Amino acid sequence: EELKKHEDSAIPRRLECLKEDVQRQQEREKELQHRYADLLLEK
Amino acid sequence: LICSISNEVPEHPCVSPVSNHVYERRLIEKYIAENGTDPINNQPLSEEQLIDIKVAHPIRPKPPSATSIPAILKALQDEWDAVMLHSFTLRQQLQTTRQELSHALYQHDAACRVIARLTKEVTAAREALAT
Amino acid sequence: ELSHALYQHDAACRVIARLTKEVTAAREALATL
Amino acid sequence: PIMLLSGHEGEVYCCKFHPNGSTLASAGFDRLILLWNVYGDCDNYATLKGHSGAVMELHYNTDGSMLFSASTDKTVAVWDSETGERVKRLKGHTSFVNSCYPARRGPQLVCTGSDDGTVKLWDIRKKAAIQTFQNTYQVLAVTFNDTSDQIISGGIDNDIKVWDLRQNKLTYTMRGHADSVTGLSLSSEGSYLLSNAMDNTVRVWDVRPFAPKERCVKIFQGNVHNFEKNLLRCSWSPDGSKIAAGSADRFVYVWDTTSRRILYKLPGHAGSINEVAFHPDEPIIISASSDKRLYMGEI
Amino acid sequence: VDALPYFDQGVREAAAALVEEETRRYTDIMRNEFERLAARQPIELLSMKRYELPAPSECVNNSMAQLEHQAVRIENLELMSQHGCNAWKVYNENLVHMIEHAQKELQKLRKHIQDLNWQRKNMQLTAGSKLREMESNWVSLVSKNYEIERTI
Repeated sequence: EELKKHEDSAIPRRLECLKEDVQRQQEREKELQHRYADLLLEK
Repeated sequence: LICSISNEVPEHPCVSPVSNHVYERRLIEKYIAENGTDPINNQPLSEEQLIDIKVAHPIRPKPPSATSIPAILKALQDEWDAVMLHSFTLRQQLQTTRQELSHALYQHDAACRVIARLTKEVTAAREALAT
Repeated sequence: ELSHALYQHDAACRVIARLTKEVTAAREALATL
Repeated sequence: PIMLLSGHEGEVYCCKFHPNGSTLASAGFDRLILLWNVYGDCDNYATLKGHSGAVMELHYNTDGSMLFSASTDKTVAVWDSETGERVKRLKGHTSFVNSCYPARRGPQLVCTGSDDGTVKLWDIRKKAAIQTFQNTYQVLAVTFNDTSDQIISGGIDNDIKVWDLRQNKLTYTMRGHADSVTGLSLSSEGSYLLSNAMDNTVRVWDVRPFAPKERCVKIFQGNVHNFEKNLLRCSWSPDGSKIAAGSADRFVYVWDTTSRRILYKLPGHAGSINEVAFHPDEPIIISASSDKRLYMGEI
Repeated sequence: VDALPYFDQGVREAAAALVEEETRRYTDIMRNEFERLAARQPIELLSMKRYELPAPSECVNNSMAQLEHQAVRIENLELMSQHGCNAWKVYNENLVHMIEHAQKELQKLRKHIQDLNWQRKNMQLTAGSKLREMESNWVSLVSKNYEIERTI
């Protein structure tokens, strides 16, 4: 009964951390492309 | 079928109307005079509030070797031995539960500090890979 | 209280086992890079 | 409930759900665009009038204020979803407009393809084509990436083509269809593009700055094309977990985007199915077909 | 706080040492007096060891005690034998009604205990997938960010 109540709250916090951790990783992916895209502009 | 105070099999069970639980009349009557409330739920309860219940009565077969002699000597001796050595051993069990409580909460808080210390460690190690 | 603690203690103990191995993975990764 | 909608006198080719999930838009061979209440009693209100050709494709802008309509009369109309008044006519292509897409996010843009083999980029404020990509084979389906930098075009050459707005070059070619591509669509993430083709293959392709280089990410099966040679369109679920594509065998096919198992094969239609759409919030499917009826399946 | 039990199939001795290192860093009357003394000392108070032994030729009283209790005994065995085994087997039936009630509660607890664990299982499998989704995406960036820089 107790294990259910303390666990159920910990998972949102586990996920929400990884969710924000994923958001930052997407930004580095989102910019690194643009520098590659700008290789074609100089050509 | 049992009483919810002593752990008896009651001879005159009576039920309280605030919390449905059967007690033996003598033991519930004593609690109300000590402090007028229901022992389990801590709700307001009086002697008139109780309701006596009826059942087909309880029967104990008095042993074949039953006389005034063993009942005075051997049986009554064993009853006050069994009361004495149990509650003393039960007081020993309550003392260790409080000691083993302290080892639980300390080891728990010790783990909390490890997690807090490792929460700063991990995400900054992941951040360094991002950088 | 004893039971809920001991369960939650060894439960919280598994947080460390997981955390330690990830922390460790971050080291050789960054080190070798 | 299922809910059955009726009213279109001719084949329905396309249907969409309003971005806010309050209304549906549908159109086909009749030349009328009907609006419907998603809830209540599923009532029909405004009829958009003014297309002389048949409506080949509807889209909403991301705001749900503008509804775009490619017609066989070579005109792409822009419609006001609120009043039902026509806004603009993109007169430009020399032949039938087969399909159109409106760029989400960025300043208003529209892409079209037609039987003249060209793909055109429109700024709704100019009343003139901005760029033209002469292909060589008739173009059937076209969509923008989320960055509004690239144009993705599907034709009858079995090869999905990607165009760069700045370089104006054939950037990418995708091989993997054995026959004509009839319907394209981007994932809500920008991550994946969904294609239907005569070869009866549904293929997902992943478009990324960094690409594996042979992006046949997944293949699904079940979806049949036949002698009607109807254009077939496919849609992504709001969350990218489900894939629906219409078929000519009277069944709506819905697959699991990962395991590729058929989640649903749904009947009720008498003829070929032309488009399947997902409600943007709730697991509701609008299936449009040539039997002139729509269903509102709930999952 | 979060540690998935059902999902984590793959350290206790290791984590115990790290938890150990953080621990290296950090109402009755007279009745109760004689009862606790009897239990502590481990000695029961002696009863009347007199009635049983006695001796022929103070003992005139001890003799007369044995008679009255023996007559009470023989009357106390008469009222038992009159009913006999009927009074015993009537109480034996009561003990079977008392027993079965306990094992019904053993089942009710068994069901709700497995029912709580059953709900937890689904939660573990829900998130463990979501964590798997996150890690795959994590590894994709990790190499994607590299392959972007290698080409630049």
